[PDB]
Parts: sequence; structure tokens; C-alpha cells
Amino acid sequence: FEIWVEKYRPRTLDEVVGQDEVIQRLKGYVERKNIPHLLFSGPPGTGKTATAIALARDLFGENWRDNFIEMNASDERGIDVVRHKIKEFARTAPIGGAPFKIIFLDEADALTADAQAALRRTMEMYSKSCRFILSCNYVSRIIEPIQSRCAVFRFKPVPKEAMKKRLLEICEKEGVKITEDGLEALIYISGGDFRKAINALQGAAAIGEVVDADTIYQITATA
Ligand SMILES: Nc1ncnc2c1ncn2[C@@H]1O[C@H](COP(=O)(O)OP(=O)(O)NP(=O)(O)O)[C@@H](O)[C@H]1O
Ligand SMILES: [Mg+2]
Repeated sequence: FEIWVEKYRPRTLDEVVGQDEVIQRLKGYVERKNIPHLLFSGPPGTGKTATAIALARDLFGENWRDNFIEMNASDERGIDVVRHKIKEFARTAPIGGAPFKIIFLDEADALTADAQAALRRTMEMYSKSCRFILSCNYVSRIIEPIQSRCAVFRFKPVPKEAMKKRLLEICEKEGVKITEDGLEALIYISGGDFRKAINALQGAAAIGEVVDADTIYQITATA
């Protein structure tokens, strides 16, 4: 049991695909060994979480998990639960001499404007010791006080070519034999989503044979 979604997750910023503008800017922050609070904006599955993790790794080295946490801001128990979690993580010093800790907050734009103000307090309460990376689908859905407190990064849909080239790399690494039409079927099914595509590729490969379009629809009927 191995999940290729994780085995083939970007380990460094250069390994994120289809977001070159954002990556160049982000790499300059690692060069300077510091980030401001960050707002990542774009369609689901474009790699916002992946680039946050790749940034943490570049910033902190192999012990990055010690100083990085992920949580969903739209927790069904309300903003005060999320805010409590943030307090707990924040109140110990960074581990291993890292300059700060990173909190990735997913789906921050599903917060009401009230919750967002609440969350903006907590964010300010910890600005020296922690850095926040907020994820959202639309900038316009994040309150102005948060927008101006952050460097903004707009993620774009990843092009078919970029997905194709990456899936091929993964096939090469795992010794998967896939036909041309199999690869086209896999891209079709992806819907632009790398997680869906890689999951399907792993299931198709587990069969043990040449992967074609029929194997793709078979995997996908059993989703
Ligand atoms: N832009 C990208 N470049 C390379 N791999 C990606 C990209 N986006 C997603 N992936 C892969 O898809 C899987 C999950 O991506 P990840 O960004 O962690 O979550 P996500 O929910 O798909 N993205 P997002 O909705 O933007 O937070 C991992 O295998 C990544 O390797
Ligand atoms: Mg997502």
C-alpha cells in the first residue's frame, strides 16, 4: 500500500507544473529565507496545496513537517474550533531552529465575512512566529483586510500538455506501459484534476497489464 498521489507529490517548487509565474516569485522567497503571509487563489485541483507543501520543504529542509500544519478553514464546527487549533499549534516555538511555522488554511473563502474577521485576528495575534497560507477559489471572496495582509498568487488551470508530460514521467518511474489512446482516455477522465488522474493511473497499473482506454473506463466504473 503506497499512494502515488503522495509518492509523486512535488518535493520542491520546481516540481510543480503549470504555474510558472507563481513558482518563480515563490522561489525568490526561498532564496531570501522568508515569506510574508500568503494568499493562494485558483480553481480546485490546480496545485495550491501541493505548492504550499513544496514551499515548506524548500524553506525548512527534510524536517519540514515539524513546522507545518494543514487544516480546513470550513470545518463544520465553526471558526472558533479552527481558531483553537491554530492557537495550539502556534504556542510552541518553531522546532529545529526554523525561523517560523507555517499554517496552511484550505477553503478560507467558504468563511462568512464574520468568521474571516475572527480569523484575521488570530492571524495578527501570531504574525511573528507563524506564517499563514490561505487557500481560496476566488480572491473576491476574501475580505479586504486579509487580501492586503497577504502576498497574492493566482493559480491557473493546468494545460493538457502539462498533465500529459507529468503522467508520462510517473509511468516511466513505475514501469507502466500505457498506449497512446489509454493516455488520452486517462486525460479525458481527469477533468483537469491531477489527483483523480494519478489515482486512476495507479488502479489501472495494479491490474498488471498494458493500460489502454478500456482499462481506464474499467477503473473509472469501479470508482
Ligand atoms: N500543479 C501541479 N503540479 C504537479 N502536480 C500536481 C499539481 N497539482 C496537483 N498535483 C498532484 O495532485 C496530487 C494532489 O495535489 P494537491 O495540490 O496536494 O491537492 P489538490 O486538492 O489537488 N490541489 P488544490 O485543490 O489546488 O489544493 C498530488 O499528487 C500532486 O502531485
Ligand atoms: Mg483541492
